[PDB]
Amino acid sequence: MSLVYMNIMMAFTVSLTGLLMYRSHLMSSLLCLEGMMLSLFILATLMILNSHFTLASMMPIILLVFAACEAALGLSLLVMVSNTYGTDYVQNLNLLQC
Amino acid sequence: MNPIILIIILMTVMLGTIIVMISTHWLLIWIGFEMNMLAIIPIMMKKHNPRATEASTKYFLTQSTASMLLMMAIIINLMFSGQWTVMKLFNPMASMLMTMALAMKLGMAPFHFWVPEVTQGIPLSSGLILLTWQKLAPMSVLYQILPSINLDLILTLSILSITIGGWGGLNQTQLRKIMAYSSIAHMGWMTAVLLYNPTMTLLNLIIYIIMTSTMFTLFMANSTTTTLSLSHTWNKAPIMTILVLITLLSMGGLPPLSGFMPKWMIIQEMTKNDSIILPTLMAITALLNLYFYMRLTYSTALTMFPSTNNMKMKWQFPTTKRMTLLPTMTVLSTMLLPLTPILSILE
Amino acid sequence: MNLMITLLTNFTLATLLVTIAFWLPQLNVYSEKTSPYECGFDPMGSARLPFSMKFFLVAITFLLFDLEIALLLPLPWASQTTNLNTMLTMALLLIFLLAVSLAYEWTQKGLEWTE
Amino acid sequence: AKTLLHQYWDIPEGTECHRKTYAATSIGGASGLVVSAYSVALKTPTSFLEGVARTGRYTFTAAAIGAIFGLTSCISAQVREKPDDPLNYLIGGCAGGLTLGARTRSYGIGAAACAYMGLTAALVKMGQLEGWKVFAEPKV
Amino acid sequence: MMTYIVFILSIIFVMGFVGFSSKPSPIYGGLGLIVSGGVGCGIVLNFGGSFLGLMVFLIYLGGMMVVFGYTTAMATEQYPEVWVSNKVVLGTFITGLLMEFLMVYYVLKDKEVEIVFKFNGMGDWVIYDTGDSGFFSEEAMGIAALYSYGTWLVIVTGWSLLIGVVVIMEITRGN
Amino acid sequence: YPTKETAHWKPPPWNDVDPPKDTLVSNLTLNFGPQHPAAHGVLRLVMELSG
Amino acid sequence: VAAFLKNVWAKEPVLVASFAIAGLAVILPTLSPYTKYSLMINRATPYNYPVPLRDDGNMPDVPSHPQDPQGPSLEWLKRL
Amino acid sequence: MMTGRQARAPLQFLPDEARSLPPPKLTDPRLAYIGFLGYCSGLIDNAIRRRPVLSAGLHRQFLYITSFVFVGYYLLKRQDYMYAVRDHDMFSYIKSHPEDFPEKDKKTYREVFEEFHPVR
Amino acid sequence: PFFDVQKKLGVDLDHWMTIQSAEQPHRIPARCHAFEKEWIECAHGIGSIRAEKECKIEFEDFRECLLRQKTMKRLNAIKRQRDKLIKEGKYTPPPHHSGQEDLRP
Amino acid sequence: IMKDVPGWKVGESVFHTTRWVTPMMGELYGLRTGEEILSSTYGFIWYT
Amino acid sequence: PGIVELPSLEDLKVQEVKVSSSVLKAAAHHYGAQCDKPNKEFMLCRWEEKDPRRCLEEGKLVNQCALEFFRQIKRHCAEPFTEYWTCIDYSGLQLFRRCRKEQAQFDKCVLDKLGWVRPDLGELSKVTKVKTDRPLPENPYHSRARPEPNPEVEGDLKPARHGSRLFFWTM
Ligand SMILES: CCCCCCCCCCCCCCCCCC(=O)OC[C@H](COP(=O)(O)OCCN)OC(=O)CCCCCCCCCCCCCCCCC
Repeated sequence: MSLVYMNIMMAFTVSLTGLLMYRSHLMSSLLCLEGMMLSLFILATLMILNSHFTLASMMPIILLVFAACEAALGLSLLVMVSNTYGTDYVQNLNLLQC
Repeated sequence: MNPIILIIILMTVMLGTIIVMISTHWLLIWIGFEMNMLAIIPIMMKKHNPRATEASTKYFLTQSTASMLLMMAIIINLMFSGQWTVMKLFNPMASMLMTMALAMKLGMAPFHFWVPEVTQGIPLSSGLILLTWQKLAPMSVLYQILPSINLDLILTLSILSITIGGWGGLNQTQLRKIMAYSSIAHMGWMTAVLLYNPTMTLLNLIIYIIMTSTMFTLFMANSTTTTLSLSHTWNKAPIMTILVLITLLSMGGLPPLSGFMPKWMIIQEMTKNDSIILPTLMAITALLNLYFYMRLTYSTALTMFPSTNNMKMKWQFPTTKRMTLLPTMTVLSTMLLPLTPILSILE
Repeated sequence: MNLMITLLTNFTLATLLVTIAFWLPQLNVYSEKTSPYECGFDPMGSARLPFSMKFFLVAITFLLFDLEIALLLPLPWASQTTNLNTMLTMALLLIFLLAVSLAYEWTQKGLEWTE
Repeated sequence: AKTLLHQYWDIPEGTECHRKTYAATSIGGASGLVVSAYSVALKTPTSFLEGVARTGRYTFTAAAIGAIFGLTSCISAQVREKPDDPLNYLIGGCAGGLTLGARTRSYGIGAAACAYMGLTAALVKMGQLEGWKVFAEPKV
Repeated sequence: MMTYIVFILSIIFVMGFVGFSSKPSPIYGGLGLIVSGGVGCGIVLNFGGSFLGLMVFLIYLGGMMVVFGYTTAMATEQYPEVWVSNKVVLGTFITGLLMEFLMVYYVLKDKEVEIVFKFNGMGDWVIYDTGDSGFFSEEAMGIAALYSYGTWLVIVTGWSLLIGVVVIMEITRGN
Repeated sequence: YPTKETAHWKPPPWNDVDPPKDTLVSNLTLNFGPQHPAAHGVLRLVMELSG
Repeated sequence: VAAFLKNVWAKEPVLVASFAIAGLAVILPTLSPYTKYSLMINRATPYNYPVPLRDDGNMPDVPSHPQDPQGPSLEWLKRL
Repeated sequence: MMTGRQARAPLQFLPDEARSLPPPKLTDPRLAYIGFLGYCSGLIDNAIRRRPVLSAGLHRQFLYITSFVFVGYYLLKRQDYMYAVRDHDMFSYIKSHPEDFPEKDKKTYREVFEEFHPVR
Repeated sequence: PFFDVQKKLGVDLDHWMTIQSAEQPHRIPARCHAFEKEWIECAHGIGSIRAEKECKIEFEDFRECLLRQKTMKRLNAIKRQRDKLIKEGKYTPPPHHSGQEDLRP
Repeated sequence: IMKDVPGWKVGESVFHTTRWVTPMMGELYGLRTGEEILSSTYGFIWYT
Repeated sequence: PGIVELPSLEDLKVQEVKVSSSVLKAAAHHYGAQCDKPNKEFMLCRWEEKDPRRCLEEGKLVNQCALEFFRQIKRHCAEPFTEYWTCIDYSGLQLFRRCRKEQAQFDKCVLDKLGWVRPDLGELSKVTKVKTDRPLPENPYHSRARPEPNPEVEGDLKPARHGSRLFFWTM
C-alpha cells in the first residue's frame, strides 16, 4: 500500500504505546486516547475517499461523535476522581488491592 | 437515583446489547459496544464511594482500549476487504486485534486484572449485571468470526485464563473476588471449545449465567459480602445454607448436578478431534475451582460458626426482600442433568 | 498552492514585527522588572496552583452540543434529496432530541453553577 | 518462538551435542526473556540496576537449564545408541532439575524439579514420537 | 519534493503524535494534538474531503480548549515538565523522533518497507483517479445521504447522546 | 494466605464507604492591591477564593 | 389553560415564542400542499446523464427525440 | 454446525416442517420430570419465605407446575425436531456421496486371523 | 447468537452500507464496483469454504483493485530502471514526456 | 526502457481478467514530469 | 496474466473540435437538439459495453457531427454567435442569465436563417430510445463460469432414528 498508510498506522502505534505506559497523569492518557481516535478517523476517511465509497462518508462523523461522547465520560469520571483525592494521579486508585 | 432514569439506563444497556446482537455491520457492532459501556458506567456509581470511582475508572480505561483495538481491526478489514459485513475477517492482523479486543472485553487472562477489582468495588446487583449481561456481546461477536480466529491464540488465552482464575480463587475471603476469578475460569472453559463446536459455548454460557445468577441472588438475599458474614446464615435461615451448599456443589462441576453438564460436553466435543492433553489440564484446574468452592461450603453450610447476640433481634423479623426467580433459578442450576439432550435446541 | 503562500506570507509578516521588537530598543533588565504583577505587592503563593472551575458540567455538555451541531451541518446538502419526508423527519427528530437534552439539563439544575 | 522449536527438532537425536545444546539454550533464553519482562512489568524493581540484574539472572538460569538439558539428553542418546527413547529425555529433565536446584540453592526444589521436569521431558519425547497434538486443528 | 506533500504532512502528523504521546504536560499535549489535528485535516483535504477535515479540525479544537480548561483546573502542578524538564520524557521523545526519521530514510532509499504490512516508496499521488466527479462532491453528498438513508444511524446516535447527557449529569452528583 | 506483601492489606469496610480524607483544598489567595482601578486608591484586599 | 398561558407569557416569553415556532414548524408540512411541488422539483434536477434504452420495438411511451411530445415535461415548473 | 441450515429461514422457533413429526405425549417421562422440577421449585418458593411447605399457596404451586409443563413441552418439541433434521441431513448426504462411503464386505471368522495371547 | 431480526421482520437497518456496490445517491459508482459485483456473484450461496477455494481469482483481483500492490510494484520497477538508465547514460527521454507535444484535445 | 531486464513482458496486466479497467493515476502520468503531476493530481484541490 | 490490449495511434487520430468551453456552452442547446442521434448512439454503446477501445468509431462519428454543426453555424450567423460567446465568456462562472439579449439575437438569427428551435426547460434531460444495428454484448463484464450451487434439502422429515443417540439416553 501507500506510505501515508504507513505514517498513519505508525502514529496509531505511537499513541497506543503512549496510552499503555502511564506517566502518573490520567488526563495525559485521555489525550492519548483522543489521539488514537483521531488516527482512526484519518485512516478511515483516507481509504473511504480513495476507494470512492460515497455512502460510507457518513461513518467517520459518527465515529468521531462517539469518540467525543466517551471523552466526555472520561472527563466526568476524572472530575469525580479529582474531587475525592487531592490530584488526578493514577497511583491513588489502589484501594482495590486487598 | 431516580427510578425513571434507572429504568431508562437499563433499557439503554439492553438496547446496546441487542444492537450488537442483531446488526450486520461492524460500525453498528462498535456503536452498540460504546453505548453499552457508556450506559453501564453510572450503574457502577450508584453508591458514590471512592471504591466505585476506582472501579469505574479502571473499567472505563479497559473497555475504551479494547474498543480502540476493535475499531482498528474493523478498519484494517475494511482496507483489505472493501466491505462491512459481520463475517470472518480477511486479514490475520485484524483477526488477532479483534480477538485481543474481545478478550479484553471478556476479562480473559492476561487481560484479567481489572475483573476482581471492578467486581469488588461495585454493589452486588451491578456486579451481577456486569458478569452476566456484559459477557454476551463479546461472545456473540466471537461466535460470528470463528472461521478467522487463530487456534493457538484462543487456546492459549483459554488455558491461561483457566489456570490463572483457578489459582487466584484460592487466596480470597471476599465473595465478589471469588466470583470474578470463577468467571475468568468459566470463560476459559467456554472459549476453549468455540473453534470446535460453538453450540457447546452457548450451552456453557447459559448454564454459567443461570448458576452465577442464582448465587448472586442468594448473596443479595442474605446481604452478605464476606465469608465471615456468610457464616451467620445458619443462625438466620438454614434453608439458605442448604441452597448455597447445593449451588456451590454444582458450580464445581460435581455430578449429578447440572454444573457438570457443560464440562462433560466440552470434554466430549474436544476428544472427537484428538485433543486429549488439554481437557485433562482443564479438568485438573476445574478441581482447583472445586477446592475453593469446598472451602466456602465448609464455611457456610457444613459447620456452625459462632454467632453474635443481635442475631436474636434478627430472628424476630421476617424477610421482605424481592428474591425474584430465586427458586426457579436454583432448581435449574441444580437438577437439569437428566434433561441434557435439551441442548440440541441451541443448534 | 495559493493558500500555503498566503499563510506563509501572514506568518513571516507576524514574526517580522516580533523579531524587530526584541532587538531594536535599549534594554535595562534587572531582577525587579520581570517580577509577576500583583497590584504592587508580593504574591502569596504560586500562579500554578489548582484554579478550581465551577462550570464543568456546562463544558462537558458543550462537547456534546458541539458534536450535535457537527452532525447538523450537512442540512443544506441533505435538503437536495429525493426522500424529502424522511430527511425532514430525521432532521426534526435530531433537533428535538437536542432540545430534549437541553430541557432535561435545565429542569435538573445542571446549568446552575456550583457554589 | 516457532522457528526455534523447528530449529531444535530437525536434528536427529544423539548425533551432534553442540548444535542441540545451542538450540536448547536458545529456547531457555527466550523463556527467560519473556519471564523476566513480565516480572519487571508486573513487579517494579527498586532501581535500574536491580531490574537489569534480575532480568540477567532469570535468563542465565533458564539458559543454563536449556543448555545442560540438551547436552545431557544428546550425550545419553549418543552413549546408549537408542535415540528415539524417552529415557534420554528423562535423564535430561532430571539434570535440568538439579541445575535449577543449584541455581536456587535448595535441595527440595532440585529434587521436585528433577522429578517433574523428567516426567514432562519424557512425555514430550513420547508426543514427538507418536504425534500427539496439543493445539489440534479441528477435524469434525 | 512537492509531489510528496501528503508525505510531509504525515511526517508532521507523526511528529506531533510522538510529541504529545510522551505525555510531558497536558498543556503541551494539547498543543501537540492541536498540531496533529490541523495537519490531519490538511492530509484529508489533499485527498479531497474538505468538509471532513474542517469538521475534525473544529471538533478537536473545541475539545482541546475545554480539556485545557480542565488541566488548568485539575491536572497541574508546581513545576510542569513542559519539555526537557524530565529525563524519561525527553528520552522517549528523542527515541520516537529517531525511529520515525529512521524509517523515513529507509523507505526513501529502498522504496519499499515491510513492517507488518508492506508499504511502497513513491508518493500517494499515484493511487488517485483520472476521472471527474461532475457537479457534486462525494463526501458532502454522503453525509447529506446520512439523513435520507441512515435513519437508524440518526436514531441510535441521538439516543446515545441524550443518554450521555443523562449519564454525565448523574455521575457528577456526589451521593 | 498472608505473606510479606500482603501485610498492610486491610479488609474493606462493612458498608464499602471510606472516610472522605479531606485534604486542604488550596484556595487561591489573590491580592486586590492598591495599584488597581477597582480599589479606591489604596486598599489591599487579601482575598481567598475558590476559583 | 388560558391562565397558565398568560402566566408563562408574563414570565418567560422567549420560551413561549420558541415553543410556538417549533410547533408551527412541526405541524405545517403535514397540512401544506406545496411540499409535493418541492419533491417534484428535487426529482426533476438532472445531476446524472440520462442514458438511453435500446429500441427493441415495443416501447411507444419513451420518446426518440428531446423535442418529441411524449415524456415527462416541465411546464408546471414554469407556471407553478 | 447447522447455522447454514437455519440461515435462509431465520428466527423460527419451529418451522413448518416440524409438524410432520409425532408430537410428544402428555405422559412423556421428560415432561413429567419437568413438572416435578416445577413442583420442587414451588416447594422451595414456600420454604425460603418461611411458609408451610406442603400447605401454603396451592395456587402458586399449581401455576409453577403448569408453566414448567408448558415451556418444557415446547422445548421438547424443538429438541425432537432438531434431532430429526440432523438425521435427515446426514442420510441425504450419505445417499448423495456414494464414493466417500464404500460398502464394506464383512468376512466371517473362518477367514480372519486374530493373535492369541495366553494368560498364565 | 446472531439473532437476525432484520430478515425476520423485513426491515433493513445497515444492509445498504455493508458493501461497496449498493445503491448510491444518484448512482455514483465506486472505483471497484465491477470487481465487487464479480466477487459477490461468484461466492453467493456456496459457503465460505467454497468461497475461498472456488473464487480465489476473483477475490485476489478485487483485492488488487482495492490496494493496488502489483500496479505500484510494476511502476516501481519501471521507474527504477529508467532512473538507472538515465544516470548511466544509455537513455534519453522523448520530447512528449519533457513538457510539450501539442496536446490532443 | 525494459530491454535488458530478464523475466519481463511489456504490456502485462496485473489483473487476471481481460475486462477493461479504469487507468490508475500513476499508470497514466507515471513517466511525465512533476509539473503535470501537480497540475493533474492536486491541481483541482489546490486551485484557489 | 494477459498482455493488455491497446489500439494503435493511427486508430486514435481524428480532426478535433478546437473551440473554447464558452463556444460549447453558448451553443450547447442547439448542439444537443440538432446532433442527438450520433451522440446518443455513442452514449448507448459506451454505457453498454463499458470499453473505450471498442467505442472508437462512434467517437470519430460524434466528432465529425459536432464539427459539421459548428461549420454550419460559422457559415450563416458568425457575428451574433461571436458576440454571444464573448458575452458568455466575460462572466467568471459563465452565467446564462447575464446574456439574454444575445440569447434572443442568436435565437432569432438561427431560426430565421436555418430554422433551429431551442429545447424547452427539462427537455434535454429526457431519456430517449435509440435504434442501432450493433448486437447486444452478451458478456460485458467478462465473467467466468459461476460455481455450482449447493444441493437443496428435500424430502419428508422422518423421526430421529432411536431418539437422541447421545450417550445413554434412549429418547
Ligand atoms: C410541541 C412543540 C415542539 C416541542 C419540541 C421543540 C422545543 C423547542 C424549544 C426547546 C426549549 C428547550 C428548553 C425548555 C426548558 C423548559 C423547562 C424549564 O426550564 O422551565 C423553566 C421555566 C420557568 O423559569 P424558571 O423556573 O425561573 O427557570 C429557572 C431559571 N430560569 O418554565 C417555563 O417557562 C414553562 C415551561 C413549560 C411550558 C411551556 C409552554 C409553552 C406554550 C407555547 C404555546 C403552545 C405551543 C404548542 C405546543 C405545546 C407546548 C407545551
